[PDB]
Amino acid sequence: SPVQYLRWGDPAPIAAVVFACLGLLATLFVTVVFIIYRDTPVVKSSSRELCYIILAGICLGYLCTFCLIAKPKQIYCYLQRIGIGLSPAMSYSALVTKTYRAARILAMSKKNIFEMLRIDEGLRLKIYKDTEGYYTIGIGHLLTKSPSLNAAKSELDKAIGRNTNGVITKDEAEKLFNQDVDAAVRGILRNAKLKPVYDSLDAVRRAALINMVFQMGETGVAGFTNSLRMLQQKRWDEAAVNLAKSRWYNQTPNRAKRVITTFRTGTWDAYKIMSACAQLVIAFILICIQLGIIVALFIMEPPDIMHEVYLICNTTNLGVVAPLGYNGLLILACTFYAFKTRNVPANFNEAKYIAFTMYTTCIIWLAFVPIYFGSNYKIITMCFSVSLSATVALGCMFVPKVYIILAKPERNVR
Ligand SMILES: COc1cc(/N=N/c2ccccn2)ccc1NC(=O)c1ccccc1Cl
Ligand SMILES: CCCCCCCC/C=C\CCCCCCCC(=O)O
Ligand SMILES: CCCCCCCC/C=C\CCCCCCCC(=O)O
Ligand SMILES: CCCCCCCC/C=C\CCCCCCCC(=O)O
Ligand SMILES: CCCCCCCC/C=C\CCCCCCCC(=O)O
Ligand SMILES: CCCCCCCC/C=C\CCCCCCCC(=O)O
Repeated sequence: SPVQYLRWGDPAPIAAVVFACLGLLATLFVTVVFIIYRDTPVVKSSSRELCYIILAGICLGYLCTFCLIAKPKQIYCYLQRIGIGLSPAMSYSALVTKTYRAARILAMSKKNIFEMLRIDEGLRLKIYKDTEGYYTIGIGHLLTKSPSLNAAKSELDKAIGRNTNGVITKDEAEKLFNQDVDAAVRGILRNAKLKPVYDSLDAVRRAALINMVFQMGETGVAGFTNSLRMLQQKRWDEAAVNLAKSRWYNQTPNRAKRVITTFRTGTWDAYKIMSACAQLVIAFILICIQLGIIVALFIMEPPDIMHEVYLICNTTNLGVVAPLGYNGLLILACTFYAFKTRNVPANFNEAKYIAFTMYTTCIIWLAFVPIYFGSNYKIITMCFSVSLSATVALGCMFVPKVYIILAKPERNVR
């Protein structure tokens, strides 16, 4: 009984139970909120089905306390090794499926910009020089400012990952082009005249503004003071009429006509250019792998009470480390794709919170490796570790969304 330990001078069991109960309450509250407001754009724009999996893992993580702090029965040794190993696998397999799709969506997003500027600006598959005289390759990608051709080939090989001999491919020029876009977007957000327009435009019209920046530079695009303000006010037809009188349109009319048309329609018509049930199946597969790991250790090392509110079992290091390693790979893969997509603004900046969640999860799980093994109170540390990790996933990811649902119903709009 945790209450009796509290009376005897040990508040740790009663604390871990309160942590778990409050956590189940919150997880129940967040779940019902998402069910009720499932049709709203803050819940329907994401994977509602994967969130239920993520919430189940959080809930199940809080339930582990009731198998770590329980009465001595053999099934609770089975439920310990299930919950502690599977509850993270449930939350992070669905999360890695979610983040990986955002990375594929982000990569396919950058391909359109590349096909756009490939047609407008051009592309060389072997090393050349710009009008300054510095070595270049692809769509105007700078390699080195050194007069040595071998230096250009050296920095090119490091940039691609193979011995290119000064010759690349279309996909390897797309890779280098993605660096030049991020650079140009950084200058835009550092430019006070261009920043408010870029924030207002959709993804297609941001490509057209990046196109212009790639042609005239930041200071040059800043000259279109009136036309920029019309685009910010979403006055497309007027912005094209004004841009069609520019000196930019009369010097390069073929290119400018395509960029201007894209500003009007917000489509790619002027140029030549991941399922949902699959996410459930993939998330289900990644969870069965962890279940297989657990079941195999049930056979190699059957659960058994070692021998008291602390239920101590016979779980050996391999029974702890093997699911811990797989869970760590899920966390690392999550952190990788979440970091890669950390600036994706879709879904009310859903990706900004997911990235911050995985940063904390890494520090928590890495910190509790020396903490746990160097501890003589492993059951208590295991209780708080799971609950803490579960609270971070529930706090950083779902609380910002339940907030907008209940506190800001006016911002809940597509
Ligand atoms: C923070 O540590 C854990 C958290 C766990 N669930 N978190 C959850 C559960 C659900 C949702 C989100 N998050 C499970 C095992 C954990 N730890 C271990 O199994 C472990 C054992 C030995 C050494 C180190 C470690 Cl890190
Ligand atoms: C906003 C809602 C409040 C959220 C926190 C709620 C706090 C309630 C905490 C649990 C009660 C105190 C801890 C239980 C120990 C009781 C001791 C005993 O009964 O012998
Ligand atoms: C009652 C046992 C402990 C559970 C208490 C917490 C309740 C919430 C549990 C997990 C939520 C996961 C998803 C639940 C079903 C989603 C419904 C749906 O698919 O629309
Ligand atoms: C308001 C949030 C919840 C308030 C605290 C609820 C917890 C009450 C404390 C007593 C334990 C209740 C059941 C836990 C059983 C522990 C298993 C065991 O006794 O070995
Ligand atoms: C998305 C999956 C959600 C599952 C939540 C509940 C987890 C239950 C999973 C199966 C437990 C079966 C464990 C094996 C039982 C003993 C068999 C044996 O090893 O001899
Ligand atoms: C950033 C996420 C962290 C990834 C999971 C955390 C660590 C997973 C890696 C393997 C841990 C090494 C286990 C070594 C066990 C030591 C045996 C002992 O001390 O008794």
